[PDB]
Amino acid sequence: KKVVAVVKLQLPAGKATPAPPVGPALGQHGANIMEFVKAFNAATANMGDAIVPVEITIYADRSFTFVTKTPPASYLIRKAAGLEKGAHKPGREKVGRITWEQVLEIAKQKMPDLNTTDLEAAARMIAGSARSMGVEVVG
Amino acid sequence: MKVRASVKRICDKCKVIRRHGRVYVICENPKHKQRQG
Amino acid sequence: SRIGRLPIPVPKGVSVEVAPGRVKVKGPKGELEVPVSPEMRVVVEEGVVRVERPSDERRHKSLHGLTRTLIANAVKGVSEGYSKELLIKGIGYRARLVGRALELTVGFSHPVVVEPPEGITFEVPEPTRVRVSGIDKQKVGQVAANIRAIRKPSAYHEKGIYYAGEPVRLKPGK
Amino acid sequence: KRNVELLATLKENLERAQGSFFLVNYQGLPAKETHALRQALKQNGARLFVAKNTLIRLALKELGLPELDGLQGPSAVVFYEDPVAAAKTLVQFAKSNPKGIPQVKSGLLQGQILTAKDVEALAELPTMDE
Amino acid sequence: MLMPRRMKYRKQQRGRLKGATKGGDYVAFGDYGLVALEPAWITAQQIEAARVAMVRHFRRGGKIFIRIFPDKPYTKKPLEVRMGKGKGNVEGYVAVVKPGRVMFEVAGVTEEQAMEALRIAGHKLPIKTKIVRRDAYDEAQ
Amino acid sequence: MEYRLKAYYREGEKPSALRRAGKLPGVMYNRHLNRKVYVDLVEFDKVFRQASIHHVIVLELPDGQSLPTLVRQVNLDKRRRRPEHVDFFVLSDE
Amino acid sequence: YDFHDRLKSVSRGYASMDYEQAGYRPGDLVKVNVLVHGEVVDALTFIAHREKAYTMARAIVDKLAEVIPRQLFEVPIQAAIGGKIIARATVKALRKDVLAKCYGGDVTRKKKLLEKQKEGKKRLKAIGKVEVPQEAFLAVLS
RNA sequence: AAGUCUGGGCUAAGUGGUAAAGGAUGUGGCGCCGCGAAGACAGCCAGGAGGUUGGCUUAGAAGCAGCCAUCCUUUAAAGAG
Ligand SMILES: [Mg+2]
Ligand SMILES: [Mg+2]
Ligand SMILES: [Mg+2]
Ligand SMILES: [Mg+2]
Ligand SMILES: [Mg+2]
Ligand SMILES: [Mg+2]
Ligand SMILES: [Mg+2]
Ligand SMILES: [Mg+2]
Ligand SMILES: [Mg+2]
Ligand SMILES: [Mg+2]
Ligand SMILES: [Mg+2]
Ligand SMILES: [Mg+2]
Ligand SMILES: [Mg+2]
Ligand SMILES: [Mg+2]
Ligand SMILES: [Mg+2]
Ligand SMILES: [Zn+2]
Repeated sequence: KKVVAVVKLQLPAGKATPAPPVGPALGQHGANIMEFVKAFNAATANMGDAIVPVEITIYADRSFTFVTKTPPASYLIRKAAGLEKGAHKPGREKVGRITWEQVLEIAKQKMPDLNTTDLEAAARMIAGSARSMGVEVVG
Repeated sequence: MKVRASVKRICDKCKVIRRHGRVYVICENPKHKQRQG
Repeated sequence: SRIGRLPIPVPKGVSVEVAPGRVKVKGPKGELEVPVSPEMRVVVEEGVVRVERPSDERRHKSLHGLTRTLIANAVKGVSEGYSKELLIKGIGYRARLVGRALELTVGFSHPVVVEPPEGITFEVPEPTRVRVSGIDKQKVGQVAANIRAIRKPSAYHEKGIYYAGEPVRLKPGK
Repeated sequence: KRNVELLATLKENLERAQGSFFLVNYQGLPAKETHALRQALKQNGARLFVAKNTLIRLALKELGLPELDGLQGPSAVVFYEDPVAAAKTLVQFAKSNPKGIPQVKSGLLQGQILTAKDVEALAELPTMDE
Repeated sequence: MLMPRRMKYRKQQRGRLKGATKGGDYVAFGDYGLVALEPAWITAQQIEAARVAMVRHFRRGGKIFIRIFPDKPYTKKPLEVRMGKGKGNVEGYVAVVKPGRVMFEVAGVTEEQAMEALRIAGHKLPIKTKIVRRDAYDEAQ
Repeated sequence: MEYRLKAYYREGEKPSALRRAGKLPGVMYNRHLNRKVYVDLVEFDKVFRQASIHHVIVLELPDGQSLPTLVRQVNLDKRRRRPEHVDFFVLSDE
Repeated sequence: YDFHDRLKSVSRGYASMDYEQAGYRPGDLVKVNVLVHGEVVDALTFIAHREKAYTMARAIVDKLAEVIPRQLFEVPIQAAIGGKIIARATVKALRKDVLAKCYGGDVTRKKKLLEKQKEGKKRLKAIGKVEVPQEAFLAVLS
């Protein structure tokens, strides 16, 4: 019997077990804890892994309800050319490298999130996550 | 109160005023209250 | 920009009388006397009062807005009057009238009574709310502040005397 | 003086492409309720024309320097001008005037509208799609 | 801190401090400069403290031009010693600065960085100073 | 392209008197000409800070004449760091 | 010490606690040695976590400074994580005002007495075995 | 002893009538520049949102400990603050 809190947070598609913040915020709750695990780590597993939050609503008789999306543009770029950091010292650091259309696929998945249904404004989008880890756009 | 020869803004909410000849700082943070002296 | 050169709308009823060194501002709720710098010019006309400055150097611009605002404050005073409101917090603090004389029990070993000056008037509706209300704006402010000073708000607990509207801003203890 | 005549031409160009460009007061909504009217007037017409949102000072110079009747319905107050003839609207004003008259107290009220070339009216533009 | 690597003479007479500076009066290598408003023997320790202060301010980026050099040796008798028995020992070096002289210049640095580094650096010197920005007048010199 | 500037002939006037009245003493010259001259400082400083010594300044004389010039030399008051004197070099067709 | 008190105070009293032993475990721990005047005081050897030990050593070194018997020579107080000192304090240096009757004016006569004293402090510094009083141990170990 | 002389101006500190770095919308006077019928400046009234917790670091670091990068549609606008 907990109130009707509007559950905006920030969680990850995969990293999913009742260690904080799974507990503090979802204290005002009563839901099946290992469901953001279960359904979310499975049905949106085609892309890979990584971070996507989750929007639940609690109702007093212990009711859950949640929807989610896509691992972060900084993951969909870690499979790209083999990164698991950035390049520490970019702005000149050209570790991994991608083509103007090997960075046209990556918005096939995060397309429904911005406002750009144009994969040009959604290309330079995910290709902006490039620079803040240093992977280039060739010629 | 901070009584000094050089009184100045410490944070941007600080405000600099003149009071009885001496230069003053007043602010919503009492630590920043200064009069010249 | 510029307050002083704004003309003072003077309603029918209140009236402004220019004398040496001050202007008399009389109205529905009483009388107020406004000291005015001798080298300023107060012009009283058909339903409007205006103040004009001799020079537009800096001491004159400063006396300019001062005068016009002080007169407008007196127009509003003898017209609507002024009040401030005081909030009492704390698990035992109370106010009551016997006078009209404010009697405060705010945690001392004695209760402290405040005698109001001429005008002013005290109203204690609720026992945790006090009202200062006269036609003199600066001495409603003054006596309002006098009352709060008896027991300023606590840095650590919502305790003491508060301006209505005054934010409670606590800092942590242990 | 200076770099928003690059916006007088912008509100002269995308106004020289119409005849039924209406005006609303797009302000009081958040940013969730912002992309609401933004994508639902890009989905009740063509292209991507909900409102252009430009200065009532310069929107009055455009409707004045291109003759366009001078849509003197109400240029004061926040004014975003729903370019209804830069999309394909008609009864798409209802797509707006009801979706605004639902979420929040008086969502996206209107004030001026040019019917093809002649001036529409105030409440005679909310009923012009009812 | 700076001192000459070798000297023809160890001790030299005090001299006068008259006139505007003879040269070094225009920004010559950087974008901004700090110029002296009063004459003084600026000591090496002072120069070093001004340099470091601006360095610290440019922790990543920047060029610092030090355009005054302490070549004048500074003499002091030992303490508690009567007058006479010869000229004191060299205990340091100073640079003679007359008004108008450009003492430090910074480049490769935003305007705000430049006028803040020079402002601190002034606070380290015994003289009033003025911060200046490379002019057409420097270019003409 | 090139910049304008009003210049005026001076004679016996104290350079310092001129200078006291906001006017910068100068000399215009080339292989054919030498004239003592004075321009307004604030006027001049406006033009020089962009013309410098690379762009033709054209001097507007009170006899109507309009000479193309290059600033060949500016002498700085070391103490005040303001211009004291200006050489205007008159150009021709060689 | 410390915890229960702070459990109670940050929680206006409503926090409870219970525990049971639950074994042993590896810790990143350092041995901190305390030497006074170069000699290691075993009585004050302790052991802490490298995140904290400096702040621990930065503390004892200074409390020991305030209670050690001021000598005829300046006494160093130090803490070392094995062969490397990390925190230093110094006791005075009780001295004689050797210049007390020196209203001559001649600096050579002050130097003569000052040299001799400087030489003697060296000598008393080198062979000077300071012992920590049992009153100091109690003062540091409260 | 001799003008409370005349005309204009500055100063408000008893400065005058005992001093410096520095502080500073004291106040008078000359100039210049940026921005202001794309209405500026100050107040209030909207909004100030997305990729994205940017990458690393780290117990945690999500604009906002330290780090290097500082890049996009939505956009009237909205910094990897
Ligand atoms: Mg300071
Ligand atoms: Mg304030
Ligand atoms: Mg010296
Ligand atoms: Mg000397
Ligand atoms: Mg001598
Ligand atoms: Mg000497
Ligand atoms: Mg200095
Ligand atoms: Mg100038
Ligand atoms: Mg004696
Ligand atoms: Mg007499
Ligand atoms: Mg007289
Ligand atoms: Mg007069
Ligand atoms: Mg005096
Ligand atoms: Mg005095
Ligand atoms: Mg001043
Ligand atoms: Zn402050």
